[PDB]
Amino acid sequence: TVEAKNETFAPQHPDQYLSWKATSEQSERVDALAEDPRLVILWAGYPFSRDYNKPRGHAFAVTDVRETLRTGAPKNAEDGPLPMACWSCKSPDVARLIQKDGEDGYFHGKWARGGPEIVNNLGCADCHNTASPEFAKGKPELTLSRPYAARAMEAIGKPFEKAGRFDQQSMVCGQCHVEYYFDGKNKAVKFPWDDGMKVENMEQYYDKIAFSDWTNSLSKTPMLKAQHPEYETWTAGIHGKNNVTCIDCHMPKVQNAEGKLYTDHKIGNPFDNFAQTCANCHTQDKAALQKVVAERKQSINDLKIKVEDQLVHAHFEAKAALDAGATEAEMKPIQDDIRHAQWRWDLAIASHGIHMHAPEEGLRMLGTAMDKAADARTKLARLLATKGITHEIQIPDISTKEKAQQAIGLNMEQIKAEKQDFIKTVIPQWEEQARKNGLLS
Amino acid sequence: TVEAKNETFAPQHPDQYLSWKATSEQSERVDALAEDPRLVILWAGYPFSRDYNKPRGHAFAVTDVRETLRTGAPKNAEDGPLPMACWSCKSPDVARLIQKDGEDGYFHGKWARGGPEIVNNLGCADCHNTASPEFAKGKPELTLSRPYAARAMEAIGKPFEKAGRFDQQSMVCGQCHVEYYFDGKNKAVKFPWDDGMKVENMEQYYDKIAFSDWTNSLSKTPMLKAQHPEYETWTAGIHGKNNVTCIDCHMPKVQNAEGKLYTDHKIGNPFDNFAQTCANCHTQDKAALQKVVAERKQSINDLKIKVEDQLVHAHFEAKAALDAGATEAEMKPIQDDIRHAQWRWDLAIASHGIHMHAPEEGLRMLGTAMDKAADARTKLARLLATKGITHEIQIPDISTKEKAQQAIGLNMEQIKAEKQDFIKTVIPQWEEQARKNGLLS
Ligand code: HEC
Ligand code: HEC
Ligand code: HEC
Ligand code: HEC
Ligand code: HEC
Ligand code: HEC
Ligand code: HEC
Ligand code: HEC
Ligand code: HEC
Ligand code: HEC
Ligand SMILES: [Ca+2]
Ligand SMILES: [Ca+2]
Ligand SMILES: [Eu+2]
Ligand SMILES: [Eu+2]
Ligand SMILES: [Eu+2]
Ligand SMILES: [Eu+2]
Repeated sequence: TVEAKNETFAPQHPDQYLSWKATSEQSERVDALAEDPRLVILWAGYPFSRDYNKPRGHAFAVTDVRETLRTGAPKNAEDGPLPMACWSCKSPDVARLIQKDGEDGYFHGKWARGGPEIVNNLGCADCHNTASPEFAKGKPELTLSRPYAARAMEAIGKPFEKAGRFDQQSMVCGQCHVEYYFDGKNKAVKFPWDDGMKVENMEQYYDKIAFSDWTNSLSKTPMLKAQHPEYETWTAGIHGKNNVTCIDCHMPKVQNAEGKLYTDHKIGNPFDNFAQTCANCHTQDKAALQKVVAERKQSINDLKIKVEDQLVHAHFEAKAALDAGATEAEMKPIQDDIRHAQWRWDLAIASHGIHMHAPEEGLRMLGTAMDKAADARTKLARLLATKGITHEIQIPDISTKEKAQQAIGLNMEQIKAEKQDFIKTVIPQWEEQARKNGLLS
Repeated sequence: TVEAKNETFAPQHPDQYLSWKATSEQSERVDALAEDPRLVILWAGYPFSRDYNKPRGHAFAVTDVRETLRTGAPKNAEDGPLPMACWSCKSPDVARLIQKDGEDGYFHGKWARGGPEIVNNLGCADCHNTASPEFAKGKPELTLSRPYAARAMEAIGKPFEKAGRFDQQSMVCGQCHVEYYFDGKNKAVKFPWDDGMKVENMEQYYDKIAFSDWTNSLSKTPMLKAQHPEYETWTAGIHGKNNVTCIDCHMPKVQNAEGKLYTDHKIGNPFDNFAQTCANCHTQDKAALQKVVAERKQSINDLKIKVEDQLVHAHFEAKAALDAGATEAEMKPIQDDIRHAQWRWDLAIASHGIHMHAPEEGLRMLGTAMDKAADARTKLARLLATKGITHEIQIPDISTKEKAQQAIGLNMEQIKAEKQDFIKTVIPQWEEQARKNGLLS
């Protein structure tokens, strides 16, 4: 009884439907690797070294997961680099399939397999029990449509159904806006929250089960990859501590033309509606609050770049150590420190809202990353010396995304042409198939 | 015109006099070197490595300066390690001498010279223009009694005489609760604020004038010492941004037994009268707000320790490089990085209020400290390698203050013995002379 076809709800709920549709205006797709080429080096050997953009409107989730280089150019339903779990946070079709096929059945297999199944935009059935008769009557009926997210909330001692209204509001965002990994043979989404949500809890969690996301191809370090941990870091910041929910800033209550209050579904930058967001709680003016936020943004940016630069040198120094014949046992304590430094850095800055949601926590994490990078490069200098190398390791030119991608052995020309071909030809086929099966309108 | 004998004011201003006197209740003198022996290593060759306690009541300023190991046991008025400037932030006799002898005449000579002249407790004339007829009438007539504090406020574009009431409130505290250095042959107190009050502004300021406070005796680094930068960090934090003044929290308006409002002069922990401090602006209860502050205290302490462990290794590694024949030119780039690393650290945590006044800026500075610490230690491992050393440098046992002070070659037993003799012998002579001269009731 999951209804992925969002337009079904438009006549009944035009205020929400129309503002939900309006994230298509948040259309700028900003190239983060271009802005920061050092990312290409840290993520060397991982699909993030190919294509990483800043988040844009919910309306683009499906297009973005289709179009990113990270998903590649699969040639059949069992091909392509990535698994079914990549659709999970993109489309209400995920809730449809989890319902139709069960959770294990949904996760089974490759991302390509879901192409003709997962076609509706991130929407109503992701956050709402749209089956409930109270929903047509205009009550939200908030629900967790994703059982892995429900299990995670229970893991942190906050089961959804026993939570109050205000906790639930943030929990629906917390279905997607979290750090996750792929667990088990089927690569199911799991939130690493069993020992809590602090960078130190997750770090020890991942070490205890010996998990790695990929091996950095320069340093050979078994690495952990952080993703957008908004729920975890918001929980850590002063706003979250005061139960200022994601919704208080992100989905303000606004009035339609006839003066009726509804929830603004145009999920974006809270500053775009300051009067209905921050102004509900703060007497300071818009420019004053923007300036403070911009300053924490810059403070974080400056320290993040320092840590990234240490991390670039460390990877290249570990590369030189390997090139000078370092063995696995020689490298292991170095790679442990790289893994930890980089885990701490990535969780600190993988949420683009960290300077707003929990700037102290972001800054703290970057300091603890820095501590491990120092340990890595110090160990590395001693290892290099034992191989008879006592000079500074030179780094190749990485002044642009293109040079850094080339520096790590990526043929971007081919990766892009194959991708371009996949987008022009396969997508239109997936949409046609979806329509013929009445999955798409 | 300065009246340094505070009790002169007890009849006219009893509510303020009696609460001012009550800082004598705040009497615990907590040994900060015992709590953190790494400080002895960082400060090796400087008096802070001998004796450093946490702040206590204003009532003890004079006592503490007399009794600390840092001022030693001068045998006469031309003796002892420190200058007149050490009196400057302890007593209203400072304001008396500056008026009497001029600011140059006050600064000339040794701390010992001022013993029999600087005898009254930190008090009314330090913050108030008590010579004004308006003062007898109960008006505050706040003033800057310290000309070097007045130049600093003008240097940051905030001349006191033009500042509104509420800016002036924190400026009185900013006569003392700042980072400073000793300038010129006479060792005059100066706030290094010409280029701004940010750690980066001050670092570049001290480098441009080629200033150091001392040479670390292990690494031979020309160091910068930070002191309690409350004014600077308060300005950088969210309260200062909102002109929540030092007074809003530390000197709240309270009622006497007859219901007359007055400024509470018992300057201490704002949480002791939570109902008239935080509760004036916040709805959260005391335990919740104490919990947040304690959490930031812990965050910063955790990171602070990591930085200090890296610095401890850096100084001993530098020691090892020197002992292996490193030249001045070889040491120079490493000492720059230790000097900068340690400056950023010390400025981050030399104010014991940092986790309250500006925890994000504290955490930010510690991360920039760690960036340089990583440079210093990577450099050192390479340089040590050129001397044929490729093993990690072992550190002596510094698990207690006493062990750390032994390791840096302090004869604590003789230092303490000489100091205790001085306290019991010279202080009463000073008091007797002051009384005889009408300076001390
Ligand atoms: C697809 C276009 C839809 C439609 C038809 C609706 N929504 Fe949402 N919604 C979400 C949240 C967090 C709230 C507020 C919850 C609360 O106040 O406790 C709402 C609110 C609603 C309502 C209730 C009426 C109102 O405006 O308050 C209705 C009828 C409604 N919405 C319809 C969360 C989400 C999403 C999270 C990412 C998604 C996507 C949607 N909603 C999508 C839709
Ligand atoms: C809209 C995007 C904003 C912005 C820019 C800010 N807020 Fe809030 N805020 C709220 C509460 C309860 C606090 C704790 C202080 C208190 O007890 O009053 C804050 C704190 C802040 C800060 C300072 C904290 C920091 O991160 O350093 C800043 C810069 C800030 N806020 C900006 C409460 C609310 C709301 C209540 C429902 C809402 C809405 C907002 N804030 C929105 C915003
Ligand atoms: C000349 C080098 C000295 C010496 C020997 C001392 N002072 Fe100060 N002092 C100032 C402030 C604001 C405090 C409280 C805040 C804090 O310590 O973080 C102190 C405290 C002390 C103490 C007690 C604590 C300790 O270190 O054990 C002692 C013994 C002490 N001082 C000695 C302010 C200032 C200044 C304001 C510009 C100046 C100058 C000095 N102090 C100088 C010295
Ligand atoms: C999975 C079904 C999601 C849920 C539930 C929520 N969000 Fe989301 N969000 C998701 C994705 C995959 C993206 C990126 C989309 C793209 O193609 O780039 C986003 C994006 C945002 C943004 C950025 C918007 C922009 O930059 O223009 C914001 C501020 C945001 N999301 C907030 C947000 C809130 C508050 C949520 C709970 C009401 C929420 N999201 C839920 C995936 C999912
Ligand atoms: C939730 C549990 C997710 C899983 C599993 C995956 N993604 Fe996602 N994605 C999620 C959110 C909340 C956001 C927006 C916030 C942000 O910081 O990015 C995104 C965004 C994307 C994007 C657009 C931004 C970009 O990186 O270019 C893409 C292309 C993307 N996601 C792809 C993608 C892939 C390939 C996944 C499987 C590894 C995947 N996502 C999983 C939430 C979640
Ligand atoms: C105000 C108290 C907020 C709360 C609570 C939440 N968010 Fe937020 N977020 C807020 C602002 C003002 C900004 C913009 C920062 C800026 O420099 O303008 C953001 C940013 C995000 C982002 C990054 C989006 C992007 O860069 O594309 C995301 C994904 C986001 N916010 C999501 C989010 C979630 C899921 C929240 C609850 C866990 C949440 N925010 C709370 C303001 C506030
Ligand atoms: C700085 C550490 C101070 C010292 C030492 C003393 N006073 Fe004070 N006083 C100070 C401030 C910052 C204020 C508040 C000014 C404002 O704008 O509100 C005051 C206030 C007074 C007043 C005014 C009446 C009142 O608000 O209580 C008086 C008469 C006064 N103070 C007297 C006084 C006496 C007698 C002192 C020594 C025993 C003394 N003050 C010390 C700052 C400081
Ligand atoms: C020099 C004349 C000062 C002025 C003016 C102010 N403060 Fe101060 N303070 C000063 C010293 C030398 C000390 C340490 C005293 C000691 O012997 O340890 C302090 C201490 C404080 C404290 C700590 C109190 C305690 O720990 O019990 C606080 C909270 C404090 N000072 C705050 C403060 C405020 C708000 C001021 C302006 C009203 C102020 N101080 C002025 C030196 C001087
Ligand atoms: C509340 C918004 C404050 C303002 C503004 C200022 N101070 Fe403060 N300070 C505050 C608290 C609650 C505390 C104690 C923190 C804790 O862990 O309980 C402090 C601490 C200090 C200290 C350290 C005192 C000590 O450890 O002995 C000092 C010296 C101090 N505060 C001084 C000070 C100055 C000079 C300020 C204006 C520049 C200032 N504070 C503002 C609360 C608040
Ligand atoms: C007004 C004269 C205040 C007094 C007294 C105290 N606080 Fe405050 N606080 C005030 C403002 C205007 C703000 C900015 C947020 C806002 O409401 O606009 C704050 C902020 C805080 C915070 C959050 C920021 C942070 O430091 O992480 C905390 C934790 C806080 N305040 C605590 C606190 C305590 C413990 C106080 C007494 C010692 C206190 N505040 C006094 C205004 C004022
Ligand atoms: Ca992850
Ligand atoms: Ca100094
Ligand atoms: Eu965006
Ligand atoms: Eu104290
Ligand atoms: Eu408030
Ligand atoms: Eu804050």
